[PDB]
Amino acid sequence: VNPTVFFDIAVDGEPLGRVSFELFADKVPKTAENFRALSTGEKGFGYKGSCFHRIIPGFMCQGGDFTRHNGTGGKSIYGEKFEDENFILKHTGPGILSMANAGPNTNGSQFFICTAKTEWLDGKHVVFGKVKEGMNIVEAMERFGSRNGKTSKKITIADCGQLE
Amino acid sequence: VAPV
Repeated sequence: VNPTVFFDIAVDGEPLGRVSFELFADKVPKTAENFRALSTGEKGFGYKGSCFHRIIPGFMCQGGDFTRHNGTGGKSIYGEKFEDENFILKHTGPGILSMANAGPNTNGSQFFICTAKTEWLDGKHVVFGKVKEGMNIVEAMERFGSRNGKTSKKITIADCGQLE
Repeated sequence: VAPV
């Protein structure tokens, strides 16, 4: 029942690999649906062609700013911002897919893939998914990161959509 | 860091 979405990652335009995610629509349906629809481009806007603006090795890979490409933008399928649905799920370790935000109830399109346990983010960021396949590709993307988050090479979602 |  839980949807599966895919991202085809590219490094400086060169294909790297595919990361697939299980979206926890059972536990966080509204947040899951946002990511799913943004990955399909159903609503006319979404992640295709977007980049990962901030990659910090040993922490996380952040993306989803399809409007300004630098962390200052992004929009939800429900308007500019939506509420924190719930905090049932926690940042248990690598692979966790959670929503970025600028404070309470400020979810848009920006998300992050955890490359380590981020328990300080529990209760502040909504966890809605996890990497099902291609954690190896996330690890490969992480090596283009830096301590300040700046990427050594452009990491982009060349293609994205829904599997099955 | 995880903000916007």
